Amino acid sequence: TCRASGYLPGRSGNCEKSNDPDCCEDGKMYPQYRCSPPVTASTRAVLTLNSFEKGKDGGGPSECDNAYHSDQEKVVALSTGWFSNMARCGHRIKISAANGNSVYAKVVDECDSVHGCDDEHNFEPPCDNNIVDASPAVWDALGLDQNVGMVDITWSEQHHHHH
Amino acid sequence: TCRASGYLPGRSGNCEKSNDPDCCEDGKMYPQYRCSPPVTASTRAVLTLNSFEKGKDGGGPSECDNAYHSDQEKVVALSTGWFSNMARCGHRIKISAANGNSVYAKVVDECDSVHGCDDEHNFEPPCDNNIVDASPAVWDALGLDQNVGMVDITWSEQHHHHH
Amino acid sequence: SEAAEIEAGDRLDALRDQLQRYETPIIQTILARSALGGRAPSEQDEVRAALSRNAFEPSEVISEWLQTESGARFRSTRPLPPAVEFITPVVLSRDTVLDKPVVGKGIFPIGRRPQDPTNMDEFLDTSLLSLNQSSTVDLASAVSLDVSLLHLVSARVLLGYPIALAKFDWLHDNFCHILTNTTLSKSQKLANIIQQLTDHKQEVNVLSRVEQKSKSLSHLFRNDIPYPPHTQDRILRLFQAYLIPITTQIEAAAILDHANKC
Amino acid sequence: SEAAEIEAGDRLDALRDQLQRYETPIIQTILARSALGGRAPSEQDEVRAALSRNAFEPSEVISEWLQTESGARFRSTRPLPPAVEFITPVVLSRDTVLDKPVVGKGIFPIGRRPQDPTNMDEFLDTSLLSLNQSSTVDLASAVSLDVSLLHLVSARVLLGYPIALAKFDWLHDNFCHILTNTTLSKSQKLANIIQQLTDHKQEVNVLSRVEQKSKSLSHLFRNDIPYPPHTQDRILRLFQAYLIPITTQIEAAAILDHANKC
Repeated sequence: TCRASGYLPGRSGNCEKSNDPDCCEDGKMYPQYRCSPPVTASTRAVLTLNSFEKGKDGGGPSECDNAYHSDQEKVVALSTGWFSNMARCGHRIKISAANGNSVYAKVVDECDSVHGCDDEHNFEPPCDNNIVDASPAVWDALGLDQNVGMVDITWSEQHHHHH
Repeated sequence: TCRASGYLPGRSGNCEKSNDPDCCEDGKMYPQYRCSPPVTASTRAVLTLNSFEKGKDGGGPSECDNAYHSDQEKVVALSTGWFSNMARCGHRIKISAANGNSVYAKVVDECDSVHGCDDEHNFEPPCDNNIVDASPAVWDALGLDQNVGMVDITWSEQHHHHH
Repeated sequence: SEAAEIEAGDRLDALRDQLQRYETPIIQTILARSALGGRAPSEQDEVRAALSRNAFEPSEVISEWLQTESGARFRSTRPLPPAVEFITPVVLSRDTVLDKPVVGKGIFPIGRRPQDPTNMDEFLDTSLLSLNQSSTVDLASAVSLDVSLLHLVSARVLLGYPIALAKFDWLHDNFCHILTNTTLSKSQKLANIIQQLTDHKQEVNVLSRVEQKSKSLSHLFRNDIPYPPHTQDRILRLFQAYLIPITTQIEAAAILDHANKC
Repeated sequence: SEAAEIEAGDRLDALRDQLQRYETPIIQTILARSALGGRAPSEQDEVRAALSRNAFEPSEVISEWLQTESGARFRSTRPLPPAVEFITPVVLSRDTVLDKPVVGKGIFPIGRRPQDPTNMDEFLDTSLLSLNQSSTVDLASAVSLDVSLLHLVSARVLLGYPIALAKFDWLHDNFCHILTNTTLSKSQKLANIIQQLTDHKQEVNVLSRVEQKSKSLSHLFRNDIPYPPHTQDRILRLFQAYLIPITTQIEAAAILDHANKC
């Protein structure tokens, strides 16, 4: 099976709890995953919302191409396992939602499921494994509300046929 | 009255004669003036054309303020005597042309009538004394043809402002 | 004992701030030397003479670590400062793309190619040799900047050892689960601990700021003489091929030296 | 006369490009030192120690001229490099605007105010002292940048001596109608060749670029911690109040030394 590679003592640091519900609880053990669930014909995952633009705190560009990406561009980041070591960078994947819709998006970043609760992350926990972290364009193309903010999805990397 | 402060051995350097007939002709003595003709109620001068914008050359900005000035701003440079160790920097002068028109312009630079014939001055001679070097907005406001390179004018610092 | 784990996390973040402030001084000192002009006659000899005549010894803790077995791997021949001679293994190929996105592999691969110099001393030496020999460059200024760079790069990578123990203090459960398991070699543990020290997402985070810095800070102002060919490439090459890997190598060695703490 | 005057001018152009070459290195290492962190305990004392342990003597020509006692005014008490102790007279008032256009006076007035340190050594010392005492700054890196800055600013101003001699050969007749006139005192003619030597339009040209460099090259990148307060103004201050006037003061002294050529 796949199981955690380690555990992480939580720290809150200077994190603003009154505006961040998800900061590290300070002393709580957070699991670490260099792994991800198996990749199959239609891999199950949790779709998440994020922007890959600049223009706030001072986070950096995406891991695969050293660049920022418009909210209007359909880009995703994968859990460390699925991300393997950039083996899927620039790859396009198909994402399918429960409402019956699909979309392609380009892998450009990693959703770090190992590191967290230090200053470089905003004292926030590691990403889960099994996460697909997507721009607002992916949500619009799927026709999802983006106020549910996590939805169950499937994703593939298999090719298609034309005529 | 006024005489030269010294003399300057000309040096062509890489002056590119075939496009600039004004190069120091190499072994000619060029007079130097820290002086200029007396300033009167209407001081006669030679109006010349220049751009104070940033372009092409590592020319550098103007002397009164550490700035470039767009060709639609009415600005002029004066030869060292009239420039008078920056005593007129920021001053506006009235320039009168023979066609009967007049304009106000800000003194903003110096027309160096001492230095020249070196790498920093494109191997061109010192400016004459008695020169008022003006942006294209001065020429337009006066209704003068810019292809007329130089015109006789008078200038004063009198007010003529009192209603 | 989890107050201590949180306490170490607080000093890891302070140690991380100290490490990041070495970036700009290193990039500035490289650009100062390369803007100065060509290389002075026998200034490679003069730099060693200056190091010999002004031998700054390290902090005692680092001194004590530089004479045990695991730490003496970063001991350098006198008068060179520590770690400037440590050779990283060749880990990527001769035609590797170093600095632009490649579908399926990523960006900013860390390590040495066959054709890059062996250690930071060799690397900074070939850059100096790449310059014209000049009769006009001031020897005192040239030598001193070369000296100042050598102390900067060694001080930078040596902060890996305080960083390592700070990480160990916070993440002791993770590292002790490797440091006690007897099944594996000494080297097999060493590889495991580096696998857990690896964080390529923030190496890309660091290297991209280093790239931006080496471009903005090498901007040509009015009437300036251009920098030598490829100084901007060599700046990032210094971080990407030596500073980053040697630092995690130092901080891997530091963790194995502390296996009795479990 | 004709060919020698042309060839001197050709050498003056080469010498002024060497002079301009020192701008970026000086600005670079100031920023490298100020980004590094606070001052180390007894940093000034270890900087004289390093200077004495590595005494770089200059060009024989210059050293020949430094015990010229015409040129010995620019000789420093060992172990400090030449000209870093020479004091220019206070020429500006307490409240003089330094870097902004003033109607009727201009911009970038050159020279010292009452409250400006007397010489470059005091000035660079005051900046170092303005920083906080720090436990974590690397002494070897700090001292070496400090040393490198001292040799850079001294090498910069003493290029005024070759520049003066190049100016003399080309502008022979201008200077000797001053140097032969027996009406005037030596200090009265010294003042006149200084007006003959100074070119404030090119001073504004130079200080403009220095100001741009001090701003562009002190730009804060992602998550950089800011420079110490007033680092930009002190960089400009160094050029506008020390480097420009001391250089042309060296130029003036070299011209006086050569009244035997008229």
